[PDB]
Amino acid sequence: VQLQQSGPELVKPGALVKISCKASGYTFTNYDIHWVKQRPGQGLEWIGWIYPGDGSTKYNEKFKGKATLTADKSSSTAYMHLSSLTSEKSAVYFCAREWAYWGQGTLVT
Amino acid sequence: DIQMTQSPSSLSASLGERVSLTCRASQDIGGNLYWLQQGPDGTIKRLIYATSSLDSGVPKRFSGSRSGSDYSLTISSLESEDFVDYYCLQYSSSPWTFGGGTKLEIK
Amino acid sequence: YLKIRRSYALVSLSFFRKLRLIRGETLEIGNYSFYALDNQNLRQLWDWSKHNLTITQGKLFFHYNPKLCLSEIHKMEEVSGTKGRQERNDIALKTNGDQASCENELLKFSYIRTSFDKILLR
Repeated sequence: VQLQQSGPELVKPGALVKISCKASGYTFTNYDIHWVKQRPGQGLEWIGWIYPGDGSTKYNEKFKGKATLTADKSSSTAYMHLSSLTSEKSAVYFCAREWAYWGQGTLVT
Repeated sequence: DIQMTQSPSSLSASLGERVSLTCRASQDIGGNLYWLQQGPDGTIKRLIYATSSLDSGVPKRFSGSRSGSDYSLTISSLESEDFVDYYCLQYSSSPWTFGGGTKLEIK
Repeated sequence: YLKIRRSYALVSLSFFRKLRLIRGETLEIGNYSFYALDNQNLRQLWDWSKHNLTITQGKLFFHYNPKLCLSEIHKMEEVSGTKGRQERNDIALKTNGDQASCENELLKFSYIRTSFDKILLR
């Protein structure tokens, strides 16, 4: 089982960036993909989830307008777009298949 | 939101020592707690599910326990690879929340 | 006396919600005041955490209750006063609970997810 994420992701302020998470070694459609943010030198925040089967999502109120979650069942790859980026500095984002298995992380600068 | 209070935020210990980290739940979370380990490369791995159940492949020196609203992770005999970061996470209620983390450092 | 026999349909005797006393002023041949025979789905007598039942006189009989654990029967003896200092109760060791594994192990939930209309569990 592998959640293989994207990035380095260098982006200009006011732009949007789309980070991927290609799943393998299991049936994509049967599990949830959860996304978590880590602001360096600090803890982990839960962003929200997606159910690839339905396309149903739930977000953390904090991240509601910021993050947008998407899955492409044809490629078994999940995405997260961040929007209107400003003085966020850098943060590392992780997707995880219902917490037992996590992806390696993607740094957005 | 359930607040998970992780203590100590940092701990110095030596090889072969037994250590415990704690997460106190602001509301009852039953047995719904995970213990996560983060490597210096950033890789996150789950060590314990449902408070006390060890994941496949995890060395038996790792154990999870509960007493009142205190959920503990215990490493019975520290190895050099264990001096990393640890995080608890509650999945008992809708906003999933994490402890603040514990960095385990060599004495 | 109270006799439950060939009651294939019953899983519990809890429907006798208010039953607190069996006097045993009359008994089934063999001096039984409570008799349970060949009840293929019986898994519960009463919930002995809540229910109290007293049996003044007579013995217990349990045979061919495959889904009924001996712990439930032993709890009943305790509750009812069919006390082990006194005389016997023809209780089979081999034909009560033989088709039941009683509670034994614990499965724990590794994952829980709510939606307004759905619940996903592991």
